[PDB]
Amino acid sequence: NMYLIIDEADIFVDMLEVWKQRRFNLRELTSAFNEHIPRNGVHVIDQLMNDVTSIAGDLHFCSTPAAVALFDNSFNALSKVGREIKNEAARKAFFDCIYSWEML
Amino acid sequence: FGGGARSIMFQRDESLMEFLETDQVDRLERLLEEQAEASVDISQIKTEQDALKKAMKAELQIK
Amino acid sequence: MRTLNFNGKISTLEPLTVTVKNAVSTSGHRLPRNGGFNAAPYFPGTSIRGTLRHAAHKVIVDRVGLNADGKSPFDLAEHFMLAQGVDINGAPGEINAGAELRSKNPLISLFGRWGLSGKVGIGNAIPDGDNQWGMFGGGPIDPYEAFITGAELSHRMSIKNATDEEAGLFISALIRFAAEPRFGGHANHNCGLVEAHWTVTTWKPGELVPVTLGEIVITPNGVEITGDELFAMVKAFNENQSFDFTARGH
Amino acid sequence: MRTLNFNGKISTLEPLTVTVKSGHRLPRNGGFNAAPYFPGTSIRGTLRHAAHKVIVDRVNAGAELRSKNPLISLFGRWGLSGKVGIGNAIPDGDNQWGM
Amino acid sequence: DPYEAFITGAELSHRMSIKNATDEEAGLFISALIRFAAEPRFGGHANHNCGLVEAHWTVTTWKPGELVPVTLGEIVITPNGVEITGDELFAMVKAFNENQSF
Repeated sequence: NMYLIIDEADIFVDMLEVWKQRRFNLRELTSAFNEHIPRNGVHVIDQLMNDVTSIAGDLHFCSTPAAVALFDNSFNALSKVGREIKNEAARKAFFDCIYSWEML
Repeated sequence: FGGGARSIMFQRDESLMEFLETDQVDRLERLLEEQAEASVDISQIKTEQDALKKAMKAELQIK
Repeated sequence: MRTLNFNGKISTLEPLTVTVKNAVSTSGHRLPRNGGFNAAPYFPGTSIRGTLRHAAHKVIVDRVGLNADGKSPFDLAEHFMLAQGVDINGAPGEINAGAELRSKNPLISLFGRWGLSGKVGIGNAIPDGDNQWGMFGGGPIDPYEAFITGAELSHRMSIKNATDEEAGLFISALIRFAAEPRFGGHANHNCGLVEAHWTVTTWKPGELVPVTLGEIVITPNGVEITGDELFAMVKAFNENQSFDFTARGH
Repeated sequence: MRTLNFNGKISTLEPLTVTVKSGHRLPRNGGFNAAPYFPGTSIRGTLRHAAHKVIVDRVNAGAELRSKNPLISLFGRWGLSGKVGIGNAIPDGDNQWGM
Repeated sequence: DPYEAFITGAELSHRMSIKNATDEEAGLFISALIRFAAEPRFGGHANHNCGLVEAHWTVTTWKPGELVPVTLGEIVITPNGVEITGDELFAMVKAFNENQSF
């Protein structure tokens, strides 16, 4: 029916990057698996959550080499935690979630 | 392991009140009150320090 | 000059509990567990150490004597320094004065302070068997975890390089503590009164086997000190008149 | 100043039930298959009520209060420490407990 | 529903203590026990008649530093009455009763 006139299209395609964002909230994953919880691993999940707060600081997004390095290290230590979930179905769900995040 | 807390002996067991002199009792009361005041002051200043740490550079470290 | 090791057991006549901030959780007062959440509870050595340190301090002030007014000659600074090892009043010069300070103040040598290593080390008591711990304090009242009546708890201390007077002071502290042999908290509910015994064994370095100097048994019906060596230690501490507890440093 | 210990026995003339406040089972002395025990909380409450009845019939530096009020001296409030401590009553021999 | 309870005639070991007890407050404790002897009821189930029990209790003090305690006496609470022995305990009660310093 209608037309779309995007004024400031440079700002549009620049702001796509802010909207090209899917965030893996480690607190959300912590809360999600409260029954298949390898609680021994929780420290790691908190420790990484601390490091993010140290690196991310007050920013909603940061692409510094520190940020990508922490991304990789966090996901490797979460694959570490992956071999701690007891329920095999839950273990596979967690593994597939982290694998999807990795390919994304 | 370890843990626990050092505590004021004099508020745990009270037989020591019969050992201490009145001047020393006043000293103990002053100690307790002044440590409560120092505790609240240090709690406030450490909360401020923690908030500043959460805020985030060399100038910040100097501060 | 000897190294003394006390090895023995504590039969808790009443449940034994301790409220450690790290151990206690939102569930309630849980004993520290000696590992993960599913390890064996242990009674921390900190509680016994505080109790026996205060026993030592009380016997020290009692032997010092009480004036007609009923007060001890010591000041608040000396009391805090003896009991909690805190320099209330507030190094290379203390490098050699440490030995003399230990000589004139048996208690501060026995239980250390900031910078001065304590000769006595009081460890963690641990149950012998299993399922010797439960939940007590029913009432809305948060129940606390504790050991059970009759629970056999394996305890061990070690005084390193104890002179006759240091070990005499420690045995005197044990004697005094045997009056009200109570550990931990929840004095209300009488949780903490125990009945313990230790084998005192010394080990002259170089020897292949230690020699048992005797036995110290604490029961609600009395205290049995067997072995003349322990009595000699006690008599050495008691008869000594060369202690100056009005000392401090840093 | 004297520290007093009251050590002895309780003889039961009729079945003593407690924890009225899955099924109603007595407090267990550790685990689930050990002996049961009588809660000291109930005993201390009874002693508190008895002391209240007796006083009613008769009628850090803050320690003068315990010199002023023997009742709060013996048992004590949340702030002040209580002088008295009421252990539990443990069965001596086996059985002595039934459904 | 059915309950679990100690059978009649059961004997239970019990220990209490008063920390650094003074004459007056320990006299109050003895008076509380004496008054409890009139209605020696523990626990609940009062409608069920639970609580009726008797006890005998050696009271022993221990001056710190001595190797043994001294047996001040014993207190026996039974439905037949109250029985107390030892001059110390009677002196303590006689000290508590006329205490106008409360």
